[PDB]
Amino acid sequence: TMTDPIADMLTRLRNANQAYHDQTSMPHSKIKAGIAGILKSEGYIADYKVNEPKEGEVGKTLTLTLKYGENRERSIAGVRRISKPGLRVYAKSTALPKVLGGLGIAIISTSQGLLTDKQAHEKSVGGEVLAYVW
Amino acid sequence: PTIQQLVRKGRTDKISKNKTPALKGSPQRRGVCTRVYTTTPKKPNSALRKVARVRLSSGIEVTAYIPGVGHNLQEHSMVLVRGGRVKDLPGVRYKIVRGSLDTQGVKGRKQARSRYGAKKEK
RNA sequence: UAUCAGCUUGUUGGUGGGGUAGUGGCUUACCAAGGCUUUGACGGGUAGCCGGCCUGAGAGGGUGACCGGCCACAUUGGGACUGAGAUACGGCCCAGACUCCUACGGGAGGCAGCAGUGGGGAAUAUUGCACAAUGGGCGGAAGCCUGAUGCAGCAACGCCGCGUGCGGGAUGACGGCCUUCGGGUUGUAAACCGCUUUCGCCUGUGACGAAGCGUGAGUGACGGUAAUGGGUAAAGAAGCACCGGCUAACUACGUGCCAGCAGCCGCGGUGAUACGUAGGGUGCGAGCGUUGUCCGGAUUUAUUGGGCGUAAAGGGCUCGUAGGUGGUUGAUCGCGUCGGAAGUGUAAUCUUGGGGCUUAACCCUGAGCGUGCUUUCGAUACGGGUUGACUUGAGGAAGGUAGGGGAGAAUGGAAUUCCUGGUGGAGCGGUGGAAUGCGCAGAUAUCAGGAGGAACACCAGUGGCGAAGGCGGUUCUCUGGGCCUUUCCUGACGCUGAGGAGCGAAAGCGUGGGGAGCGAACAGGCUUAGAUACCCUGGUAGUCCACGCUGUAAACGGUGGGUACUAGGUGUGGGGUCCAUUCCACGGGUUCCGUGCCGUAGCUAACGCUUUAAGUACCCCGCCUGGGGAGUACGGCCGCAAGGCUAAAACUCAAAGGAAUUACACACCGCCCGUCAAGUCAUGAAAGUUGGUAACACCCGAAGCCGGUGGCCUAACCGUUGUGGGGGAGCCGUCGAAGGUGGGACUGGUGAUUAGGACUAAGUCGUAACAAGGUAGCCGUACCGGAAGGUGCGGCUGGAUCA
RNA sequence: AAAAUGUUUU
Ligand SMILES: [Mg+2]
Ligand SMILES: [Mg+2]
Ligand SMILES: [Mg+2]
Ligand SMILES: [Mg+2]
Ligand SMILES: [Mg+2]
Ligand SMILES: [Mg+2]
Ligand SMILES: [Mg+2]
Ligand SMILES: [Mg+2]
Ligand SMILES: [Mg+2]
Ligand SMILES: [Mg+2]
Ligand SMILES: [Mg+2]
Ligand SMILES: [Mg+2]
Ligand SMILES: [Mg+2]
Ligand SMILES: [Mg+2]
Ligand SMILES: [Mg+2]
Ligand SMILES: [Mg+2]
Ligand SMILES: [Mg+2]
Ligand SMILES: [Mg+2]
Ligand SMILES: [Mg+2]
Ligand SMILES: [Mg+2]
Ligand SMILES: [Mg+2]
Ligand SMILES: [Mg+2]
Ligand SMILES: [Mg+2]
Ligand SMILES: [Mg+2]
Ligand SMILES: [Mg+2]
Ligand SMILES: [Mg+2]
Ligand SMILES: [Mg+2]
Ligand SMILES: [Mg+2]
Ligand SMILES: [Mg+2]
Ligand SMILES: [Mg+2]
Ligand SMILES: [Mg+2]
Ligand SMILES: [Mg+2]
Ligand SMILES: [Mg+2]
Ligand SMILES: [Mg+2]
Ligand SMILES: [Mg+2]
Ligand SMILES: [Mg+2]
Ligand SMILES: [Mg+2]
Ligand SMILES: [Mg+2]
Ligand SMILES: [Mg+2]
Ligand SMILES: [Mg+2]
Ligand SMILES: [Mg+2]
Ligand SMILES: [Mg+2]
Ligand SMILES: [Mg+2]
Ligand SMILES: [Mg+2]
Ligand SMILES: [Mg+2]
Ligand SMILES: [Mg+2]
Ligand SMILES: [Mg+2]
Ligand SMILES: [Mg+2]
Ligand SMILES: [Mg+2]
Ligand SMILES: [Mg+2]
Ligand SMILES: [Mg+2]
Ligand SMILES: [Mg+2]
Ligand SMILES: [Mg+2]
Ligand SMILES: [Mg+2]
Ligand SMILES: [Mg+2]
Ligand SMILES: [Mg+2]
Repeated sequence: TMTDPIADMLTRLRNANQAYHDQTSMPHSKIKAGIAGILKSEGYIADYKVNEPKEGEVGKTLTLTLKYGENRERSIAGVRRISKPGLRVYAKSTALPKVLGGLGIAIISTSQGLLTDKQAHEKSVGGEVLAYVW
Repeated sequence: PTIQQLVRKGRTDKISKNKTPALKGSPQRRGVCTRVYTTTPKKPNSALRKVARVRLSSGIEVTAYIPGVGHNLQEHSMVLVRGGRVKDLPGVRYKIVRGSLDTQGVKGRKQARSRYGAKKEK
C-alpha cells in the first residue's frame, strides 16, 4: 500500500518530467500543496492548482503544470526524497544541506512551515529534510 | 538491505586471515634447525631450494627458506626466523635471517649486503 | 558467542527486629511466590575503562605506551584490627606454596617502590647525583625525611636541527667502464687556485633557573654545563636500498631451469636491462632496508556508500506472532524534531592567534573544539501520543459469474494382459543385424464369452484454475478461492512479517490391501578389446488404494510480497455496459480483471527486460561478500530408516565465474572425469589414554567478627570497705579459607586402526562431460556397479529434431 | 548402429 505520499509526488513529478508531459495530477494533501507552491516559487514548475473533486467526487486533486524551455529543455534536473518513512532525516540550523553546490534547493519542513534551505539558513531554523529538488 | 534489517542485524566484516601464525605476534623468532635439506620448486620453475625444518621457540615447527648463494647451517643450528613467503614452494612461509645467530652472511655479496648479512669489506 | 535456552529460593516483594556513617535481603524471623529472559537471561571467550593515539575526505576502523582521570591489585586464599580515612605495597592474624636461620625446641621473609640479578624473550637502560627547584610528611621554628621530583648515565628507539665544505677551474687529464675503436662516460668530478671555520678536537670566559631559602654567615645537584672569545686543519666526519612493469633509475661480464631472484605478474633452458659481479644511474641520507602489526587503497559489510534473471545472492509456497511501516483531515499534547539561555564537558592533547628557546622539534599563553548530557524558556511544519471526523485503501452485504481448485462416493467406454471356447497351422516375436524367448503339448493370428487392474483418445492449445507443489472420463454430494456491478454497509480495520506453524512433484519408509500395463534391482541374448551400458527377451520392489512418515527437486520466470507512476501496437480468457439492424445474435465500441507477443522512454557488462519491468519510487522480509575444502566435519534438533535442517576450521589456488566476439583457442592429435598405485601436507573417526578449567553436593574446619557462656583472673567504678559492678583469659555456637571424599559438566594433547580432502611422476584403468560428445545434459530420490558412471520415477531447458 | 586414446622439450 501507499507508504510515502511525498515520495509518490516526487516520483510522479520525475516520471512526468522525464516523459515530457505538460501536466501531472495526484491526490491532494496539505504538505503536497506546500511543496508544489515552493516549487513554483523557486521556478521548477510552471504552475500548480488544487481542484475540487468532480470525477471521483471524493477528494481534492493537486495538478502541477511543468515548464520546458526553448528546444524542449527540462526545467527540473532531478528530484530526490531524503526523509524516508523507513529512516527520517533532520538537519540543524548549522548543518543544513547544500544541493548541487547550492544551485539546487533542499526542501526542509521547519517549525515555521515549509522553507527552502536558503530561507531556513536565513531564519536559523532547522527541521526535517524532505527533498533535494534541483 | 532495509534500514530495519541493518538495525536488527548489522554488517560484519571479513575475517582478515593471518599469514604467519608461528611467529605469534613477533617480528622474528628464534629456533633450532631440526632438519636441513633441499626441496624441488613447484612447476613451472626447477631448482634445489634450500630449506630447513625449524623448531621455533613458540613451540611450533615450520619450514624456512635459506636465501643467498651459500649455506653453513646444519643440524641443531640456532637460527633467527622472520616472515616471508616463497611463492614457488608450497608450505614455506618463513625465511632465515642471514648474519644472525649461527647462520652467517653470504660469502661473496657486494650488492644488497644488508639483506644477506654481509659485513662491508674495505 | 545461540554449535550457550532456560536462570534464580535470600532468590523477588512485604512486615517486625538487628546492624551500619548511611539507604538496602545488608542481616534475621515470619508471610507471600515472585524476579530475569529470543529486544538474548544464564553460560563460554576475550578485556582494566577513559581523556587520548594511529589511520581516514569524512563516516568509520584499529588501539588504551609516555602524560592525565577513575578502578582493581601488592607471594596465593581468607580475615579483621587500629584509625577521620584501609585492596592497609615497604602493618597484623590464619592457611597454602616458596626462600632463609636454627643448638631441631623453634624462628624470619615477600622489588608489580628505585637501581640491580637470574630467567623467559626477536627485544627494552645505571646497583648514578642532589634535596638547589617544585610537591609531600612531622616541628612553634631553625630543621629533619622524601629512589616523589629535579637531574645525570645508557641505547639512532622516535621527532627536530646541523655538519661532512664554498667559489673558480677544459687541457674536458689519467684510471676504471663501455664502444660502432670514431669515441662516449664517470666529470668541474679530480688535479690545480683562492677562500670560510658551524660541529668535532685544543684553550679562555662563564650563566639563568633563587623576587627561593637562611636570624645571619651563607646557599645550584645539574656544572666549568649552556652560551661565548681564541686556535687547528678542507681537515676528524656517508652510508643504505634500488634500477623488467606497477616504480624514479641500464649496460657489460659470469652463469646456463644450474646457481639463484620474487610483493604480484613472473625471471633463469646460451645475446638474462629480473640471478652474481662491475661501471653508470635513481631514491633517500645518519640513516637505509627487511620482518611484524594496524589503518588506507577495499564502495572488498556499501549509514555516508553495494547488491541478488544468467556473475556469489529471492526462503519451495502460504498463513501468521513479536517487530518495522501507515490514506485525507479538525482539535490538542509538545515525547521525537527545531531554536535560545544557564550549567557541565579539568588539565594535557588537537585546531588556531600571539610569545619564548639562535631556527625547528619542543615549551608557554589566549581562543576554539570538547561533536554530548542535564536544567529551563520558546516554535508546532513533520513523526508519534490522545481524541473526532472522511471514504478513495481494505473488508462485508445484495445481485451477476468463469473454471482440469479440492475432498468423497458411485459409475462409463476403448485398449492391454490373463482365462474359457471356436477356427486354423508354422512360425511368432524382435533388431542396425541378430539371438535369448515363445510355438505342432497348436503359438502368432482370428471370433465369442468372462475376469481384473490401471490410465482417461477426441474435446485439449496459442487455453482455464490453484499460494506453491500441482489440477483433464461422466454423474451426484460436500467445500475453497477468484472476477464484475451501480447503488448499500463498516470507516484505515492496511502492508509486510524474524522465530513458529501448516501445505509441499517424484522417489523413499511403515502397516494392510491390490497388482493389468510399465519397470530400478536381477537373469539371459546381442554389441564390444571389455559392456557391471546403450539395444532385445524376461522380470521383483515400486507405480495403485487406505492410513501415517519423510519434507527434498533445474520446488525455475533461476526474477519475495504490497503500492504508485512512466509510449504504443496486437492476439486471447472472464464479468459488465452501449450502439445500429435485430427487438436474438452477427457486429462494432467502452469499462474492470487476467493472460501472451511486438515495442518507446528508461535500465543492463552484455544477453536482454520494458505497464505482467530486470524502468522511476516508498514500505517490510529472505539472502550474497573469491574459487575449492563444503552444505563436509564436530555439536544439536527432526526421522522407523534413508537422510533432512542448522553449520565451521585447518589447508590450498590466483584465479573461479557472467555475457558476448572471432567447457576447444597448444585450437578434436583439443579439452576433460573418477577409481587404483606412490609420495607429501593439513584434517575427521576411533578401544582408549593423558591433562586442564569452572563449579556443585557432603565431611572436617584455622584466623576472625558476631552471639553465648566464664566456677578462673581482675589497679580506676561503687561499697553494708566481708565486696559488688564492669572487664579479661578460657570455653561453646553460627558463619568461615584451605583440605578431604564423591559424582557430573566443559575442554587440550595423544591414540593402534580408519576416513575422506589438497598437492605432486611426464604411473595404471577406462572415456563420464564439452559437438546430437556419439544413449541430449542436469535436479531430487532410489537401487546397482573396479572407477568414471548405469538404470527407474518425477522435474528443468541452462537441449534439439521437425514446424 | 556401436567405433577408445594423444606424458616431461626449451
Ligand atoms: Mg526491614
Ligand atoms: Mg587481563
Ligand atoms: Mg576500546
Ligand atoms: Mg597512567
Ligand atoms: Mg575504627
Ligand atoms: Mg603500609
Ligand atoms: Mg599506597
Ligand atoms: Mg616491597
Ligand atoms: Mg625494579
Ligand atoms: Mg634470553
Ligand atoms: Mg619544601
Ligand atoms: Mg622553613
Ligand atoms: Mg632516609
Ligand atoms: Mg621507469
Ligand atoms: Mg650473459
Ligand atoms: Mg572500507
Ligand atoms: Mg590491506
Ligand atoms: Mg559488489
Ligand atoms: Mg528486489
Ligand atoms: Mg548464480
Ligand atoms: Mg520463488
Ligand atoms: Mg525450508
Ligand atoms: Mg502487527
Ligand atoms: Mg500519516
Ligand atoms: Mg494538525
Ligand atoms: Mg594549549
Ligand atoms: Mg620564535
Ligand atoms: Mg579540555
Ligand atoms: Mg497522531
Ligand atoms: Mg455471492
Ligand atoms: Mg481417497
Ligand atoms: Mg492431444
Ligand atoms: Mg502457453
Ligand atoms: Mg458513516
Ligand atoms: Mg518449517
Ligand atoms: Mg509417491
Ligand atoms: Mg508402500
Ligand atoms: Mg506391502
Ligand atoms: Mg530391459
Ligand atoms: Mg516445478
Ligand atoms: Mg534457489
Ligand atoms: Mg515473503
Ligand atoms: Mg516489487
Ligand atoms: Mg493486461
Ligand atoms: Mg538487474
Ligand atoms: Mg549434512
Ligand atoms: Mg579427534
Ligand atoms: Mg563447619
Ligand atoms: Mg566474644
Ligand atoms: Mg562479672
Ligand atoms: Mg570458634
Ligand atoms: Mg573450599
Ligand atoms: Mg592415528
Ligand atoms: Mg563419452
Ligand atoms: Mg552422452
Ligand atoms: Mg544396471
